[PDB]
Amino acid sequence: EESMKWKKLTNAQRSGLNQIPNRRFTLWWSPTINRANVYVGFQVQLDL
Amino acid sequence: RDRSIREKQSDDEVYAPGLDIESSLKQLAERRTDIFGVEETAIGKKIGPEEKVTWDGHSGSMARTQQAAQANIT
Amino acid sequence: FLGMPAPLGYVPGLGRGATGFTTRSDIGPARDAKDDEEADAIYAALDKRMDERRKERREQREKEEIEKYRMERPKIQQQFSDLKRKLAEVTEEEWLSIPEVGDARNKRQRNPRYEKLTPVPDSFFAKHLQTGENHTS
Amino acid sequence: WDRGIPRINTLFQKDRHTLAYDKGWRVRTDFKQYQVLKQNPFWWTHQRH
Amino acid sequence: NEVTKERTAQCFLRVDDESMQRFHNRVRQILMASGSTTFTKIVNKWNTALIGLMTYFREAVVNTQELLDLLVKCENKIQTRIKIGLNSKMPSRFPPV
Amino acid sequence: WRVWLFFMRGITPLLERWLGNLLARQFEGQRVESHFDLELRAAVMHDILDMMPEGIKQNKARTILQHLSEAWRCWKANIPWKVPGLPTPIENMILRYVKAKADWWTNTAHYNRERIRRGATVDKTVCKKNLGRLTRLYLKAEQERQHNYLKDGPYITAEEAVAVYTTTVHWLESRRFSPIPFPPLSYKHDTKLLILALERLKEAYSVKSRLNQSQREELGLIEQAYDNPHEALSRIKRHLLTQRAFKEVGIEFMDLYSHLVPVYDVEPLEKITDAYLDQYLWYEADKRRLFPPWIKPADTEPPPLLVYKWCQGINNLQDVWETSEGEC
Amino acid sequence: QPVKVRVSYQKLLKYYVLNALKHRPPKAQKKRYLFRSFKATKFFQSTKLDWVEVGLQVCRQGYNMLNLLIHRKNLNYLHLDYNFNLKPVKTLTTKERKKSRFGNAFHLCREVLRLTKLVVDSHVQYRLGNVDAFQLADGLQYIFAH
Amino acid sequence: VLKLLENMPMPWEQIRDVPVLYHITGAISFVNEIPWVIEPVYISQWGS
Amino acid sequence: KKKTIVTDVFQGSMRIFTKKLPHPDLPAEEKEQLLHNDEYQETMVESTFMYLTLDLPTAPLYKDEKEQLIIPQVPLFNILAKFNGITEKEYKTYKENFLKRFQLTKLPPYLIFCIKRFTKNNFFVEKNPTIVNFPITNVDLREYLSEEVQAVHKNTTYDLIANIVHDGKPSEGSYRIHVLHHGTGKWYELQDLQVTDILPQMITLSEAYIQIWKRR
Amino acid sequence: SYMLPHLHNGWQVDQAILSEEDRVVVIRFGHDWDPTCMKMDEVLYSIAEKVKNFAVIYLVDITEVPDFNKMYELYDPCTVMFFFRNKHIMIDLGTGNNNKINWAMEDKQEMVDIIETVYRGARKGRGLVVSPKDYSTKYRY
RNA sequence: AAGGUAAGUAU
Repeated sequence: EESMKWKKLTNAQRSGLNQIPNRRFTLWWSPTINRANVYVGFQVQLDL
Repeated sequence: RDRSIREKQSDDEVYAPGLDIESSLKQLAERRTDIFGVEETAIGKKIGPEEKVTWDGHSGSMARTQQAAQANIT
Repeated sequence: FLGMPAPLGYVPGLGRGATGFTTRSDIGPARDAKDDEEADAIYAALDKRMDERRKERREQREKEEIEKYRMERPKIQQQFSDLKRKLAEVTEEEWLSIPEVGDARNKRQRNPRYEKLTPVPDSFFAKHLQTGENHTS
Repeated sequence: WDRGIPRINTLFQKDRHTLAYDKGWRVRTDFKQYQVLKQNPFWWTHQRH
Repeated sequence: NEVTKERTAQCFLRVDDESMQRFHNRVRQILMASGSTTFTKIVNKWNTALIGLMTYFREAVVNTQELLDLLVKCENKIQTRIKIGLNSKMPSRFPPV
Repeated sequence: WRVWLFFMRGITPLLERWLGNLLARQFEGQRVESHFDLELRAAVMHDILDMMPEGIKQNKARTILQHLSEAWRCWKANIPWKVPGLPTPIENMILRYVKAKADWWTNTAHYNRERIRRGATVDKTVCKKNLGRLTRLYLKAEQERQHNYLKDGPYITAEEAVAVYTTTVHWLESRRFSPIPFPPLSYKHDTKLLILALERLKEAYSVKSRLNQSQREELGLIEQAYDNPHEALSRIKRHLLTQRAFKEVGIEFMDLYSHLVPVYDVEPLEKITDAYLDQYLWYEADKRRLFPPWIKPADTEPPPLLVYKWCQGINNLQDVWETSEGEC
Repeated sequence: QPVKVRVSYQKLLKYYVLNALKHRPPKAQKKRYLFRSFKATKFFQSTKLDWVEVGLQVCRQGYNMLNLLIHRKNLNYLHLDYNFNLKPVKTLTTKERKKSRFGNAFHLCREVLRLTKLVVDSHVQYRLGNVDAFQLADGLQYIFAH
Repeated sequence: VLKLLENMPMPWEQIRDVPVLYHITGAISFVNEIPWVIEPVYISQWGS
Repeated sequence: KKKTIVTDVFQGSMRIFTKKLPHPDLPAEEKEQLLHNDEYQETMVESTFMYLTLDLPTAPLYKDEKEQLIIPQVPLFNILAKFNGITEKEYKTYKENFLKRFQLTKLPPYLIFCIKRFTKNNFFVEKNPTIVNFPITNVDLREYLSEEVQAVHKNTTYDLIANIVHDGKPSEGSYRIHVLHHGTGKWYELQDLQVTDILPQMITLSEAYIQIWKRR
Repeated sequence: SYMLPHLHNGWQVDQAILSEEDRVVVIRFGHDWDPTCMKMDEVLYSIAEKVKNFAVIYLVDITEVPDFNKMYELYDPCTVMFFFRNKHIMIDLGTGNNNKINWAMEDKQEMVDIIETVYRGARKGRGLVVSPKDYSTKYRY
């Protein structure tokens, strides 16, 4: 991810690459963010 | 120069021609009477039988829609 | 191709393998699996009759509102009516003499080369690291 | 250690000799807003000084 | 009074309206320019602005009762921005951890 | 019962129109600011193409719109616009279109700026477009002001300038102020000031960030000056002595959402000289007592401490809080 | 009297004052009458019926109309009961859950027809003999208060 | 919905016959009547 | 009364030829037949005025090729190209355009010129900053009178005696006045309390708004 | 709006979608007079030339061509739809409707990003592409 | 009421 900071990426390609850390943050706090108490509603299980 | 002219010949027309631009402008003016014309109707009205049968996108209705299209030929 | 009539007896959905989609059930006509066209007209005329209560008294007030609004803010086309009238004195040769618009800025501004981004030199990390080291006297 | 307005930290700063020749630094820091395109929340003070 | 060393006057401090408006606009431009931006960067900008304001005034905050509401509203806006980034549907009982 | 009937009389039209347009055979389904420009362009183009004898000259139609762009751009760029081959009626209508669009542009920019100042909830793209419009308007006003100053000469009468200069001369004579000399080639602090100046130029890059060409060029210049301090000092003194013409400096505007703060981008080569000059001037003006204590900030009191000292000075005045004899 | 009834008094006065203040004289009209143009066409007939019978007929007709609206796109995984509660017939998939969405207007119509069903069912219960006339009045009061 | 709810029988009535305008197909049925009442009589009845 | 102190001093008589311009979106044969229908023909209507309103040319809207940001100027006689049979003014209305060419009949002894500034555009009100180029000593309006009334009015020379000038934007602006001392012939400006002696030549280099002229 | 090519019947739309084999066909269903459609069409005209290499933009009048109203649910004032090799491409915009863009976008860069993402995903064979910007909120502050 | 549709081949 750090190697791609300078590889001539388009604006759309670079914008989506600046959201990679968030994908880790959500993973770090997944047991709490992904809860029934905090997100009321139906639940869908992953296909595998 | 050769490769600059080969690509130039193959280039398409991004925008409409003059006739299409003029016709589109007149069609737009025929509806926006708050800009053009004298009388002022609503934004989309042109002022101042047969209904075409169209497929609903369902595989179960392909045959009936096709036959209705065939049955509409005079 | 462009400017070509549609062949007779052609379904725009068919011949292309198109498939529709429904985001909800509240949008679009109900799915379908001469006593009808004479029954829709009855309800349409009924709706028009019910609208006839104030149709003349509200389509007249909106007319005066439109006239009042146009008194202060005229239509855009009328704001160029005199100039549009004066275009009749431009001859065909003069019309052909209209020049094509060019761009003043050169290649370096129109299509600049890619601006490479490079990391900050390591000396900046080093210098930030030097700060915070304090003399003992 | 961390008490005075010119924090006692600054007396032990490694670059305490070059900063003694830095004059008008608060005015310059305030006027930096006309050169950099980012507003400085600590426009009123300098960490080193 | 430096001569009598006695209580003579009393100074009441308050954050000026312009400073509050400047802080609010800074938080607004932090929030609105945060589309394709990491949560950490947004929180860092918010923390920097908040610490700058609070360490500049340090006494005028408590008397400016409007500033307290402004600060908590801005914090709620930042947290809502992060929550919307995590999921489009807002949570009901999001934790502060 | 009657309350729910009164609700019913009001809600009946909604349900009736929602149903009748739902189980019928045929189903039926930021524009304020992007309204007048588009309608004006469409109207002008329609009028021009209508009066155009396009039976032979259809291909000019797109060309016409291009003119309607460049003229507008030429108005937005505050540059002259005079197409030599353009017929006079066509040019007149294009000018009318540009005037109408410019009036709408100015009004929309001011209205959006007032909305943002009040606190209206707006988007980022709207903010950027509005900032661009205000930058163009402010620069046009600044061009007008500079032209007025050049044409109408200095606005300070000779008597006023003489009075100001005499007051300054008398003040300097009273304080016994020795003028700041040119930095000598053997200056005892010629290198410390250069290092201080280069540090300030590198403070903009203290936060780690991706460097573009201009930033890395400036850093290379700073590093070259640091590696050979004496060559840099010689170049600085040469610029101070002989350089009276300078390259253009770019201007942007920091949008604080309540006003616009101008931001100036100077060439790094001139930036080094200006930074060294600033450091030397402030060091000399602090060595001597050029600035009396009442000029702030004074590097010794942070603005909160300035307020504290000001309040203490108020309270410490002789009988300041007395109104027995009506003194105020 | 307690606090809540007093606040009820001020709020009722507030609504009365707002109605009496934001009141404009009715607009002139040509007096087109509905239920008069229905019977002009050959689509409606006139009779006289017990009000409970008409209520049952309207409840059934509204159920039929809502059922027709539910199976609009030939989707049969949403079931409307006779109490006008809309529920899936099974654990519907997420795509089918999206495909079976109705706007606030549909659910508002469903709930108003539910209120009419409640009223008509209370009257039917009274007519059968299950509940007393006083019980029917109290039930109607509870229906309109809750 | 509106026509029958306003023609609701009062607590002092067992059966309330109302005129009905019904669709020829059974699609819909309106209570083609307005509950006209004499106001002193109505108020006295509700007082009773 | 028909002849008060204001009518015989300031009021003059002017003739207007109001011709209705046909709508452009009409057939040429239909256009000419509408013109023949007497609906779109000139109608001479006499009138009386207390002052003559003078329209100014629109601002250049662009920098000049050589001298960038040149102040716009117009000679007075170009502004006074109005009120004659030769020239026409297409007055546009939200309903239809009209062709109204004017023709002076009786010149008042004291003629007031009101220069049209503070024009309300489609979005706000803006002042036309065009500098009026007029003489302050001698003019002649004999070319601005019809041949029938030229014999009646043997005098057509007017001298500027009073001038109003507006400084600043229409949102907030000051009104200065230059007055010609009839006894001495000198020009004095007075902005409220302030009174100064401006040279007569420097009078014409101002954004004039209202002027008063004397035929002597 | 009046500069972009126009398709006048359902067969022309069919051929336009079928003809392009290496470019994404961008079709705006709507009306020229609709203000939302004018904003969308002026943005498309602004980016029409820049996306020439990997996109072709057409305009279809739904009143004149109601041929796809039923299947594509073309009932919003404006609609932008992407096709690739005769295959409708869905975009995870975050608006709940992945099948189309049914609002006017102000910035011309966002539309370029959407077209670029659609082209990448479709050339990779995907039928759904996640947009670089989440449109569940207009980011108004 | 929603902003919670993996997409892809195969019949």
